[PDB]
Amino acid sequence: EEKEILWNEAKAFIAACYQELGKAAEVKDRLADIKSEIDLTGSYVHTKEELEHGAKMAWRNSNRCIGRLFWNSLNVIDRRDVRTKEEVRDALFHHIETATNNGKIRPTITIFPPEEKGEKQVEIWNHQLIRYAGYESDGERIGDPASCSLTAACEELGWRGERTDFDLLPLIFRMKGDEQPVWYELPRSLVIEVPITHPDIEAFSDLELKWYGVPIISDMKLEVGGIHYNAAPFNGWYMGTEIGARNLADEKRYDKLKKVASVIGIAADYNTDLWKDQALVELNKAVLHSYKKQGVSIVDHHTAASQFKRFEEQAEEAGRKLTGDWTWLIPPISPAATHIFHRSYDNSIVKPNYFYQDKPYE
Amino acid sequence: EEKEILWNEAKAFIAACYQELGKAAEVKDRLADIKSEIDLTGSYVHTKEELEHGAKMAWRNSNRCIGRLFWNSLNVIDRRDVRTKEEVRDALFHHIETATNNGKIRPTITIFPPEEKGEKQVEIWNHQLIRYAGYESDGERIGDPASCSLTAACEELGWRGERTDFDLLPLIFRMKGDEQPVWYELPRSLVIEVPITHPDIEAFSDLELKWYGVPIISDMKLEVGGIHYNAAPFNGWYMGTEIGARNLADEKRYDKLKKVASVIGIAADYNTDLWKDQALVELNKAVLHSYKKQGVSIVDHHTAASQFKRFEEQAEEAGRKLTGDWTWLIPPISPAATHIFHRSYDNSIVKPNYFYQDKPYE
Ligand code: HEM
Ligand code: HEM
Ligand SMILES: Nc1ccc2ccc(CCNCCc3cccc(F)c3)cc2n1
Ligand SMILES: Nc1ccc2ccc(CCNCCc3cccc(F)c3)cc2n1
Ligand SMILES: C[C@H](O)[C@H](O)[C@H]1CNc2nc(N)[nH]c(=O)c2N1
Ligand SMILES: C[C@H](O)[C@H](O)[C@H]1CNc2nc(N)[nH]c(=O)c2N1
Ligand SMILES: [Cl-]
Ligand SMILES: [Cl-]
Repeated sequence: EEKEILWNEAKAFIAACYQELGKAAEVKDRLADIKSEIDLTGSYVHTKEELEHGAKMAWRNSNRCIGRLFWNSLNVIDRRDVRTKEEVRDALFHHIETATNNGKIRPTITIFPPEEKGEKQVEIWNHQLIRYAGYESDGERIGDPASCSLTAACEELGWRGERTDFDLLPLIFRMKGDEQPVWYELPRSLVIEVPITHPDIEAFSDLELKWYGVPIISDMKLEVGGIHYNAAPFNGWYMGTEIGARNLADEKRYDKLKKVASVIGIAADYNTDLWKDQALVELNKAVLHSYKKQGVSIVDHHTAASQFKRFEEQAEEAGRKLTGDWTWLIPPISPAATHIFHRSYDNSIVKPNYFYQDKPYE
Repeated sequence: EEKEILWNEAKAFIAACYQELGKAAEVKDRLADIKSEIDLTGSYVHTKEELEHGAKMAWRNSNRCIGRLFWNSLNVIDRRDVRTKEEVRDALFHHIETATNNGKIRPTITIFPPEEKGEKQVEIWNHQLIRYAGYESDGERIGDPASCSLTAACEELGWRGERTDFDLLPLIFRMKGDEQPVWYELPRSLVIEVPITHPDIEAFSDLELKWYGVPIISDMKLEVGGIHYNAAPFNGWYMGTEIGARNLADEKRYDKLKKVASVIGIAADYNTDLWKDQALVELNKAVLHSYKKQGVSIVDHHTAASQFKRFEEQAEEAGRKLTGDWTWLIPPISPAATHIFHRSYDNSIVKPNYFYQDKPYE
């Protein structure tokens, strides 16, 4: 009965994948092999080529992602061979190093062994491989509030954060058969961070803001042809607004706009002064300037949207339907200055794709 | 068969309206009267109380409107008595005067006789009662491009614009029985305009921008209990972003951001400088400042969103379902700085409501 769902997903993915790779004549034989393998084993194993193209298709199909123009150049690392926690750890360290690439970020995914009977082989607890801790007790808020529950779970396991506003969380994951996850402190030499300064307001450095170089999302499930790769961290480079208009700006995150207004020398008293808007613009200029000055890849929302327009044009030319989530594609500052705001998108879900999955803590 | 649809809409509206007005015991008798009236005449006539509350309910139910907190104070002018084009003209002139109210804008609707057999009694061609003309010929663009087709239709009728960037279109409407609409130049004494200046950048006035004081939307159909009031112009006061982030900023409108960047002294060369964002913020500050300085009502998007939060809270307390269109409620600048961006809304259509209808020209 589950062999049923699997086989159907397999037929659809292999046909599509092989068409795209110019291997259409190999489909019959490959599906025959797949069919025996499911019958006998309950599952099937992707070839390296299928897995690579599958991860790339999954990015291409991610409705909420504005960065999809570059789907075909995703660097896919096949780590289906790992069996021990040390191998998982070192694969994760390697992903950070190779993705970071001295600042010239390479969009990369590392793919771990997939679920078997819906049994995870490896279960990653981090939201991103590099992320700051958050604390709150006695009204006192420190660090990143979005990290509060994982931070508390880490401190249940014997880790202790220094309680700066920018503590790096350890890697934390659980192996099949183990009751508890293990954790490993990140080697600081692997983690690039960028201090936030402003191109012409010298006092901006008084805020002592920084952010990390590479967002490596590690809690989503990659699904390809019926196979569920629950552990498959991936990364791009940041779009500036993610950091300047959300991470550093949201009231439920670092909540810095009032402090930004003060250092740029404007009053934060009247809604009609649009001081939040002005502060947002200067904070976002600072983030882009700072990443560029440090030689870490980043894209601004205008350039990103113009890349996405090319992705739309490419989809049409290739004869593929385009799907998108308008509510996530529009950037959180000046959305009406992008073409995205002025058209609509079909939010249908197409596989292969990346999906949310339940948190193992909380 | 149409008596069927009408009667059903009537039952639902009268029951709801009368509950809200504390008149629930009068429903049976009123519906009885309505039922005879439909049988004998094919339609029914709203009482002044029903029409007033109906227009207010229609505003309350307008999913795309952020200004709905004030739905219950709408000033409803009943002009179902008009029969001649001079009466229509003078009703429209009066609406402008009373809505404008020397700058202290009163949200107002003037309701004209409704459709009969789906036959319009009065057909208004203007999109808004006050709006600028637009022209394009030989690559030359003048005025408001969104007004190009109505401008051309007006010039078919013997009107001629001066071809400034801010020509006021005449009122234009057609009476039942007439083959062509008539047009009337707006008396300039009735129309408040606001020159756009900046609170601290003196050169901003070099752009010679202005906008009109009151948006009076005149091409939507009000539907109340099965009755179709196709001619029922209404107005609020502006939210600043409508003017500063869209009318004056959109590339397909006045397209002023490059000129704004120049007068505020920033380069418009690099996407990473966020010059469009900075220009948008200063243009939007200027619009709010200018309206305030002239004593014409206006609201900024932050205050508007906080009013809308109160509307949401009021709906819950009153036990009413809330409906909304997230894609229109978020403002076009700093949307993530409003609570609207961070929740979702049910976009279901509830009547009474305002609806689009087909243009009579083009
Ligand atoms: C190359 C640079 C990239 C840029 C600039 C980019 C940009 C973005 C942005 C701005 C978002 C919205 C995030 C948010 O608001 O939380 C996003 C969402 C997303 N991106 Fe990309 N992206 C890139 C690469 C990638 C890659 C390599 C993948 C996967 C292979 C990916 C998959 C996704 C997915 C799945 C989401 C949606 C996440 C969710 O629903 O929570 N992106 N992207
Ligand atoms: C009192 C001040 C008001 C403010 C500040 C306000 C604000 C707004 C804004 C900003 C929009 C979006 C417009 C756009 O992007 O084109 C809007 C839409 C709308 N408003 Fe309001 N509004 C107000 C009063 C009213 C009144 C009095 C009515 C009717 C009685 C009304 C009915 C609507 C409708 C129907 C729409 C949607 C129009 C469409 O779909 O094209 N509003 N409002
Ligand atoms: N620049 C990029 C590249 C790839 C990305 C891939 C995924 C994402 C989504 C990250 N945010 C998901 C929503 C979320 C989850 C958990 C906490 C939050 F604050 C927000 C962002 C990306 N940004
Ligand atoms: N401030 C207000 C108050 C009431 C309003 C009622 C309705 C509207 C919608 C006006 N715009 C409709 C969309 C449209 C139509 C025609 C040309 C355009 F450029 C845009 C705006 C309002 N703004
Ligand atoms: C409620 C709302 O739809 C939702 O919280 C979204 C809106 N659009 C977004 N878009 C992006 N890119 N990221 C987000 O976190 C959100 N939040
Ligand atoms: C395509 C897109 O959904 C659409 O053009 C909308 C987006 N949201 C909007 N929201 C408002 N308030 N006004 C508009 O004109 C638009 N344009
Ligand atoms: Cl992030
Ligand atoms: Cl307008």
